[PDB]
Amino acid sequence: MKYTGSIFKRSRRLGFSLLENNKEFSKGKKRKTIPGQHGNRFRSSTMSGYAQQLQEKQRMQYMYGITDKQFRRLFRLVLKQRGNLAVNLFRVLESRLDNIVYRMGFAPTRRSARQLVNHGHVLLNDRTVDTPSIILNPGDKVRLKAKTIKIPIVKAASESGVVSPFVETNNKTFEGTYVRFPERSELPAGINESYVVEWYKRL
Amino acid sequence: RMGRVHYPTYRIVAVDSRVKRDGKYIALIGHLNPALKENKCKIDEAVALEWLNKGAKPTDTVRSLFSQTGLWKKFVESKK
Amino acid sequence: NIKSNEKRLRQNIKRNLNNKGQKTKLKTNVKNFHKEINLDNLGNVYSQADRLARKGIISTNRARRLKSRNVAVLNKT
Amino acid sequence: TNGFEVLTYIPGEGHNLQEHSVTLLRGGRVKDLPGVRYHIVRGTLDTVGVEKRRQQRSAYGAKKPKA
Amino acid sequence: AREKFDRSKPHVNVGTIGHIDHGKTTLTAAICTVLAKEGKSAATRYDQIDKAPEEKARGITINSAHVEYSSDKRHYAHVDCPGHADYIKNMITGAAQMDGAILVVSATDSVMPQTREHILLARQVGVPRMVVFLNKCDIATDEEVQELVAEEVRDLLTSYGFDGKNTPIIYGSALKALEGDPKWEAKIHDLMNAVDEWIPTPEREVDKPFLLAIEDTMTITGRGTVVTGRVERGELKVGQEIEIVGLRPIRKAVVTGIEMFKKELDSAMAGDNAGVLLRGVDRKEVERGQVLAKPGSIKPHKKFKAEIYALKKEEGGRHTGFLNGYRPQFYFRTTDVTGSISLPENTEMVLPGDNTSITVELIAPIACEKGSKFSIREGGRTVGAGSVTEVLE
RNA sequence: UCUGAGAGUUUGAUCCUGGCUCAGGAUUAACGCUGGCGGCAUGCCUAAUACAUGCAAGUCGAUCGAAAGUAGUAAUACUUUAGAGGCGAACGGGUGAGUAACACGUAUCCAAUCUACCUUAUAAUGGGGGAUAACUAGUUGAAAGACUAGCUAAUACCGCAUAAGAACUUUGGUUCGAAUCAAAGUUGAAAGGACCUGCAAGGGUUCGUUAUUUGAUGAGGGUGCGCCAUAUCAGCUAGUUGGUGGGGUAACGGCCUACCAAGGCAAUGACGUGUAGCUAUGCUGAGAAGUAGAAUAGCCACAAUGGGACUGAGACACGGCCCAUACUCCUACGGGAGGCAGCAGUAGGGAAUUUUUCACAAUGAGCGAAAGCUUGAUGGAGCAAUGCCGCGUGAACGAUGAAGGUCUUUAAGAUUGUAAAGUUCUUUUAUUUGGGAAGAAUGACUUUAGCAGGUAAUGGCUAGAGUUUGACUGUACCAUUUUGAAUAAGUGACGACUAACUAUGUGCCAGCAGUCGCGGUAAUACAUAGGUCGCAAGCGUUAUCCGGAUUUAUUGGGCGUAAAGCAAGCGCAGGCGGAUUGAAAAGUCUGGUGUUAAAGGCAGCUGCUUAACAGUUGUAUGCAUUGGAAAC
RNA sequence: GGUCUUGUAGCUCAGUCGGUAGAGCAACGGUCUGAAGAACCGUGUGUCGGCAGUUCGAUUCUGCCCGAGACCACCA
Repeated sequence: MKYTGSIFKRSRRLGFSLLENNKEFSKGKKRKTIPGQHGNRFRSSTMSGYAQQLQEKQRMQYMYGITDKQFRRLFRLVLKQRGNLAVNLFRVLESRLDNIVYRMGFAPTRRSARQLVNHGHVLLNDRTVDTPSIILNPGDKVRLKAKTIKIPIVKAASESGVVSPFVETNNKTFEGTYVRFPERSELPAGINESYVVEWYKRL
Repeated sequence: RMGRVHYPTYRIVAVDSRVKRDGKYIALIGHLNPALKENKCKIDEAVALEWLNKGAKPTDTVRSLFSQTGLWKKFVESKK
Repeated sequence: NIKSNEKRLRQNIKRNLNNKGQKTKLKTNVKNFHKEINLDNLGNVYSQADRLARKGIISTNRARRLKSRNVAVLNKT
Repeated sequence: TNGFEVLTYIPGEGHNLQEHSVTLLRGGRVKDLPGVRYHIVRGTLDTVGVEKRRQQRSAYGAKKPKA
Repeated sequence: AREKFDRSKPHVNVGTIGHIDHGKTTLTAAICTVLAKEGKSAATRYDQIDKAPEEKARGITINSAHVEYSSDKRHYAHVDCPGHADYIKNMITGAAQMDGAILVVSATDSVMPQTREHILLARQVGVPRMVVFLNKCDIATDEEVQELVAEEVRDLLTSYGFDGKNTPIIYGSALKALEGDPKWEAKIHDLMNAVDEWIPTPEREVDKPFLLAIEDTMTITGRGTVVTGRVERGELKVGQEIEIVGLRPIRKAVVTGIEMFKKELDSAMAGDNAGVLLRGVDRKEVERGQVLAKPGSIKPHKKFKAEIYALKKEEGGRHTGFLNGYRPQFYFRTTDVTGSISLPENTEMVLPGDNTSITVELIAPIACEKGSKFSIREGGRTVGAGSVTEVLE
């Protein structure tokens, strides 16, 4: 599916981290082994390099719910300039609209932010937008569409959102603007950029 | 013109009679934005006088465009 | 079948008749000039050649060529 | 339709060919049988492949069962 | 614009069913010929009756012959039907989508079981109040025997449940009318006047999506497939996408031209005879017998269950029982579809004359409605005409 | 500132040489499950096989005569032009059968050519004649058609003088076959209409109309070069190469003719058998390069097959003409008609292709003093998941685990899985309520004020206003506006290559397979069930082009034993080759003008919600070219 | 669009006009080379499309029809 549905399932086998703490949800001791029947012995017996490159690519793919073709387009866009591939790839990674919407604390999950963007309740440059895959730069308006402030989700998000220093906004004013660029260690360091970047010799 | 469906762009040229439209052209003489409200007509103003003195057939919008640019104003004096 | 070119055919029938009638005048006149050499007959040849040269019948370059070679061969006298 | 007599192998459920019927073929070589490099396309013609088979349900052309 | 027309009077379908040499084709030609002399022209010559091989040298039609004409009361369309075996597959289609039953009898030959089969055909489709003519009386003179023959015809129709006394029987002969004798043309006019009454109007409905049973298809140079049938419920105008259901998987197609036997129409009332031109269809999938309709139509069915009132011995049928392996034929007015019969429990054998609702196992998925008129036939005759009551598959 | 990944495969196991298959990327792809949409492109490659019906090139009354009609009381404003005259139909449209070369792309030459329109300027637009259609009447013919006698004038035709400048000879001047002012002799022009000042006259303005002056457009020839493979095709070619006299093309020429001389090309691949429209470019890669010549564009080509010419300056002319062919038809059986490789549609072939759809509303063409139509060029709507790009099928919470499938088959256990129930939440598409922009503010035409020359106007520059110009048209987009988690996911694989394993059936049957091959009943590969993963409104297999294949090795291999040194030598051309002095000019570098089209790439912007894409700006690959730089 | 013929073992075929399941591949138990294959011996494997009537039961006589396999859609 375009939306994987369960996120917990993928984090079981791949050991993927979406939010502050997902390896142990205290959900009756969820296994780090593969779901189903064979979470018994296939832990580290048959590892080869191409394999780790592959599930690292998969984990990188499932942090944002991004499909392969649009990531290939994004890598094309990255190759459309020079410099270190890691910094440009990461930068275009956060620059996706729903990611900033999530990082502001206006939505507790990237999926809710993407749904809000698609449904048209998100505004850019004083005009509503409906694409959750926008590339952004300094000076980009974001409102809350006050009709969509009574939502039980956005209220709790505004009360207890995640603070981000690369884009600054006042939580109780619900008006934001993209400010600056992030730093590498700020992003989750568990992702190895080398494997994901150089598995993509396709385009 | 070789623009796009529902949003085309036209480049103006005073081509001869027998020559096919949107094919091989004698010269490139600017272009225009006939879809939005800015009146943007980027022109060179370096060979049009020479071609008019040398022979050039104006089309329908040429009248308005070179009246806006004032070229028809100087054309009557160039004739004398 | 087009209803716009049959009138052209009927026109060019008479046009071809007239063109033949004028071309044969040049033919007979150059026959006379080649048979008898003088200035008057060749002047008549030149007159007819220029008259049909102005008309869209024979290319004026051909008339000039023929008059040039006729005066060249006349230059013997 | 071109004049060239060629051998084909018969995958699918047994045989669905009836002594000068009409068929459509696909390419593909086999090691076991020399002199044949062709297969039949089960499903798109008089041959239709489905009974107790749902894996690889692209070849052996069949319909998706409905609950 | 091949033919522009908008009918100012209702359309009616008339047909004829007769045995060989009764004058059936003779009457078919003669009615239109005499109507080409007082009323509107028909241009019905002898060359516009039969076209198939071997049917021109015999005088009988293989498929229906189509003529159409106006009248002072009702606009008629005359369809000519075959009358002999080895072609019953086509006479069933010809006579099953009519709206009348004209019987041709002659004083030169006594009534034969083919007349009984004609009454049978009138019985299946359910056409009461027929019009019978003692046509072709221009043979060796008969003085009083003709009245006895007429009486025998009148009490002959009670074998199938049809009235005999109120039948407008008139003396006449069509061959002499075609020869050029106005005296028998007057007799044919009297036959037409009798025809004007007792004939049921074709079934008309204006709000159903669509339904039409295929009879044949015709190829037109540059246009394509012209379908033969009858728009009998609902309506169909140009520019409506149409589905195809029955005997084949559903297929979405587009209508382009609406013919009315070489005419052009905006909209045609239900029950009339016309034609429809299809877009990008194939004659291997578009075959005689299937159904075309509008999205949201009757669901296709392969198995179902229908009641039956088997015809009695007096009603033309047989009188011998049928086992459980019974696989007779079925006719939905168009095509011979074979099917198995399964018999209710607690009964081994049932004969025509006794009836229990039977489950039919059709060969192919046929789009059938609940209550559909379907004839159960085998052995070159009819044993019953039932109606669908339940669907299982 | 570019700048590449390997893996398996033989032998007991190895180190080799080496042969292949796989992991990608594109398309004009078919097949199964599928089916949500948007915007943008693509969609006869196969039979250059024939194809019904309607359109696809038509136009001018201010060109002429004349005829039909409207109406004005009979004179007649006015419409149609049924016809002769004006231009175009030669360009646009489509398709590659044929073509191995000046067919194509360029550097370049005409010292031998061309060109109506459109701009610089002179001279005239004067005076006569004749017929001539349509018409009317008549013959003939089945119809198509051919005619026989009167009719009128035409910007149609032919004379007359008009004639400086023009075309061709006589002298004085001139450039590597050439450039000019003279003096003469032969010669060659035609057409008026309209609008007005003005007693008409006399005069102007306009559309034209003729011969000279720069111009452009397009065509055409010798060019240098580059241009598919094949010597298991060795000689080829006689108007065919040379000499001259006549023509013939817009022009030099065996282009042709008449009379005389035997030449020319070819080993440094002619002649020939075959394939193929060439080029920009589509795609593989680091590149040298390979590959396909999609569509789109520049150029060549033929309109079922051949020919043969004519009007116009320009065709050997896609819906022009004369004829022979094959075929389909009419025929009263004498004779006639025909060409969808123009758009849609139909038959056949093939797996394989759009709707007999609509409008001149934007550009381009055809005409005019114009509305006006022709505009299947074009502009759009529909169909096609064919190929890209981009958004749905929900969101936050919720379980020591809801059943039921599976597995241990101890079940007092692991799974499915926070998947669900439940809470509201917002509807992108559904749903329905309103507005309908938008390309078209471009576009003619009608009036208000001066500037071109005479003012007396018409007329050309303008500025402003103006009614009117919409197929797409209820569009995409907005309105917290109506309801509603709703109106909507599969797919291939899971031994290894190659992230993805467990039970049951089946027993060298059924089958899989790209390779080791898997099955002699305990199958992680046959087939299911569960689980898993790769991808996704697209998914895997086949048809293909390259890559990895350094597997044609110049860039980047070898020839002792793996495939490979001719058994050697004498040895033409051909490639090389000791050192210097000086001039050098073919390479080598600096310089710009012509280009190298544009589009396509590469980068930067602009816009449709960003992206897809479109446009914009520059970006380069190759030959002239005039200076110079001096080692090789 | 109607024409002729066929439907018999798992396969190919036989063929009383109303009292026949006949042949060859295939399957089964084995002899046996070490085993496979071959051969040999054993002995069995058919509502003779799917229905309703004629009749004495009709596989075999008819009638519809299910399929299929060849032929023909000529006259604008």
